Amino acid sequence: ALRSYTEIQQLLQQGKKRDVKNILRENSWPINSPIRAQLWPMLCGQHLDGFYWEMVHQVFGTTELSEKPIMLPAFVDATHCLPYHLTSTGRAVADRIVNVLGYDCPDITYSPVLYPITSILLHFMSEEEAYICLAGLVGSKEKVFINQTKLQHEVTWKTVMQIAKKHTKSATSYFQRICPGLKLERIFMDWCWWILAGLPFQHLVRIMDCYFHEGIKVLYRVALVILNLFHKECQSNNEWSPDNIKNDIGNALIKFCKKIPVSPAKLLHAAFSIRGLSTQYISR
Ligand SMILES: O=P(O)(O)O[C@@H]1[C@H](O)[C@H](O)[C@@H](OP(=O)(O)O)[C@H](OP(=O)(O)O)[C@H]1O
Repeated sequence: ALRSYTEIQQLLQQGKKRDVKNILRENSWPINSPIRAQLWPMLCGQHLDGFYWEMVHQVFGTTELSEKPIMLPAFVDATHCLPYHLTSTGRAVADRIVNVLGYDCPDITYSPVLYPITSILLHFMSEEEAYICLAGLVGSKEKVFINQTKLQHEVTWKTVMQIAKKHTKSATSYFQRICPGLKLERIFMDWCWWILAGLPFQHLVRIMDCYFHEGIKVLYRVALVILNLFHKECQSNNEWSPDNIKNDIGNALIKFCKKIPVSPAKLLHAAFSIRGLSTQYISR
């Protein structure tokens, strides 16, 4: 039997965050489960009743959703406004949310992650609830969820690079070998896109479950796992032989993720097996 929303909400009010953290890690609620409509707005909230629509009005002058394609704020990665399974109306709603966010949060200058997440939220809750999740995450003062400046963006992928150099040293050494002269920076600049634009939606959802509770470290972990799985795969295999991937390891990783050979649960099992990732270690 799987855990339920009200169970977790109780534990949360009591303050058993490790218990909640572990439930989220091990409970693989199906893709259709109604729990996320309730589970996710709470998780995001843990870190104004009609405030959203006020913002909506001030920007667009109306509550009514446009059919005209909406112009996105410059902080979005135009190449990565990943819609996933959102309908045409779903995308238009996403466009409205990020416009509102850009309007109310002027310090967000570069956040290629913000739109893909907005789309994910919209798969399980309403437009206003998605917003309130996002504003919670972005405004988090302790935990980090969504990078908002280009400086933060680059410190982050450099951090991930540093972590990968030790925890998946074989994979990175393997990259340098098959591709001499290659600077690993070019590869890790796109680390989040392995997850957000590679892994199947099914895998993303389970990842979001833990991510909305723990933060960006969950994403760090999954990045390591993908790198290990990709190196293992490269050792004996169809298309991921050195000759086909040396040309572009970058999208070789993306292609590999789209056809990732492990279940969401087996993927998540590896990530949390990884030890030593102290929060102030990654600050060093
Ligand atoms: O014991 P290990 O093997 O070193 O593993 C980590 C360690 O226990 C830290 O206390 C903790 O980091 P922080 O509490 O400082 O974030 C992290 O929690 P986590 O699994 O929730 O990330 C653990 O994974």
